[PDB]
Amino acid sequence: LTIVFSRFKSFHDTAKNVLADSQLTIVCRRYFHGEDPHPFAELSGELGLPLIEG
Amino acid sequence: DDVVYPIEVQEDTTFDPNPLPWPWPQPELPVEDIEITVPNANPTDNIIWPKWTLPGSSEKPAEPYIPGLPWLGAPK
Repeated sequence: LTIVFSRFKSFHDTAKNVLADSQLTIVCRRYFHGEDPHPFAELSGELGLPLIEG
Repeated sequence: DDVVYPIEVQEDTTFDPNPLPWPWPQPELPVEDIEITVPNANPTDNIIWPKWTLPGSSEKPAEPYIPGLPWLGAPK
């Protein structure tokens, strides 16, 4: 649990101390059609069906 | 050529996983001790790093595997 605050800071300057105190990594990936799976796809439960169909 | 010595299991040490806490309390499992004597472990002028080939379990795992999910079946 933490406080995130800004009055027109950059998002980098906003996250910087929170990420360092919490020991967290911000990660980004570009979704490339054809080669990547959909970014929000995941499986669930006993039989391992997709969590959201379609 | 690299020298190979066979090491043979002779007692059945199979046990039921299901009564056990996780991870298994190895001080109270059934155990066989195997001794092998090598007459000349290293004839050479150089250090030798030994290699071992070890047999895994002959009994089928407790749960099937689903690609894309962690396999929770290890304890049983």
